[PDB]
Order: sequence, then structure tokens, then C-alpha cells
Amino acid sequence: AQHTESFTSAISATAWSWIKVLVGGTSAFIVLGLIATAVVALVLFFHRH
Amino acid sequence: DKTFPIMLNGQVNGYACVVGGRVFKPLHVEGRIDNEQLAAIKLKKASIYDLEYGDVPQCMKSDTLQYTSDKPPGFYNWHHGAVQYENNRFTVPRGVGGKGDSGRPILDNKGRVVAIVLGGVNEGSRTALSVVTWNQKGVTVKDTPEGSEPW
Repeated sequence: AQHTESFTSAISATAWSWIKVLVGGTSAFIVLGLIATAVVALVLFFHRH
Repeated sequence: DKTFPIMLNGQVNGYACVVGGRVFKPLHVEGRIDNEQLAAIKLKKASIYDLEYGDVPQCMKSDTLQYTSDKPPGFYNWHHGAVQYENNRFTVPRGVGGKGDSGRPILDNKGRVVAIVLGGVNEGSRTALSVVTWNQKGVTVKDTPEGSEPW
């Protein structure tokens, strides 16, 4: 081979799209859970005050 | 009877009451309710308020206490006598109540439950009570004076 292969040489645009969706979707879903937990804590605080 | 003692080894650890159609008891009270109709009920753990609750059986639906959120400053009644409520604080004279008295309800001049006692703080001649009450909008809240000891 006249060239040099790299770790990401074979990752296609569609492969990156799926990786971004899986990483982004799971990350976004986690953040939604954390935000909802923090928001409800404030809702309960206002209930006492 | 609408209040039922909770006993673990034959000693009274706390009391349970039926308010609004639900059975209430504190989380820290161990033992079984003397009424088998209530003791057999699976209770949900509301750790937010240190209270266990369940649905009143149809056979026990008549033994339900009315509650209200209208709790103006004044004196209220409970199993140990009068209770004074002022400045958003529930207070009883020192020596009135103690360990084992958690879960008792506090009633107004119309017999409506306004609070459930969880514990209290001895403040000189008076003891402040930790109670579960409903705010001016009727939302359940937990009032806990600093250093309150569960009863």
C-alpha cells in the first residue's frame, strides 16, 4: 500500500452520524433526567416557602 | 376509632391516622398497626415527608378524618390537650408529648385535621413540634424546627 491507514480512516459519514446520534441521544437523555431532578427540587422548595 | 397505635414488641412506637381517605404513619415508627385491616395494606414510602401511606379499605372508608388547609393562628386540640400555633410554628408546653407520640393528628375547632406530628424541639418552657402541614395553597409540606428529634 502506498498510503497509511488510520483509526478513523474507515469511519464513513453515516457511521459518524449514527455515533453522534447514539452519543448525543444518550447524553441528552441523561441531562433531561438530571434537569428534571433539579427542577423538581426547586418546586418542592417553593412549596415550603 | 380513627387513630391506631403502632407496636413492635408490645410497646407503643407511634400512632397511625386516617386523614382524607388515606392511612398515614411516619417512616421512623416500627411495628404493626393493631388493626389488621390497615396493617395488611401495602404502604408507599414518601421519603420526601417521612410518611407511609395507603388507600383506606372500603370497609374502613367511614373511619376517615376531614382535613383542611385553613389554619389561622390560635389554639388546636390533640390527644394531649391544646396546641398553640403562631408565626407558622406549632408549639406545646414542655413535657406534653414525647417519644411514641409521632403520627398523632392535630384538630381545629371543627374537628378537621390540620397537621400530623413527627417530632419536636424543647424550647425552654415550650416544645416546638415537627409537623406535616398544607400551605396556603393546600400543598403538603414538612415543617422541621432545627434539631427536632423524631418521636
